[PDB]
Amino acid sequence: GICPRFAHVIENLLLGTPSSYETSLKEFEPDDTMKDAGMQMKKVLDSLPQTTRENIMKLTEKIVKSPLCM
Amino acid sequence: GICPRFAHVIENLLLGTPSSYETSLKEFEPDDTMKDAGMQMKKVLDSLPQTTRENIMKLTEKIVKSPLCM
Repeated sequence: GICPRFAHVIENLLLGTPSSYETSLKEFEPDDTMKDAGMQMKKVLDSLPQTTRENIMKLTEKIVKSPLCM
Repeated sequence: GICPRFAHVIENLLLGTPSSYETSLKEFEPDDTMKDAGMQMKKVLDSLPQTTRENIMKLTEKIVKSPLCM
């Protein structure tokens, strides 16, 4: 159950840059309060190692593409 | 919209307790590295103030509800 625009956002959160991510945000027209919150989130997740983030990517893939999501 | 099994992970990761959340990851039988990264995510997320979290939750919610997705 890959909604692509959503997968775009999630891939930027984990692997992108803060800018890349703020940019995914805007076609959804998030609120002032929603957009601060998303960036606060980006801040803490980027404090993890890049292999870490990556594996989280791998875990995510594993769920949206699992039998149970088809 | 969103695969319900996966909306159930998003919810324990922003709003549950760590054990709710690890349980929810084990039901997919993630390998250990995958799982440990999963756990590292909840660890760092748990430094956010509950309305930040609530705000990430609404944002997720608007995205999947968009005409862009669903």
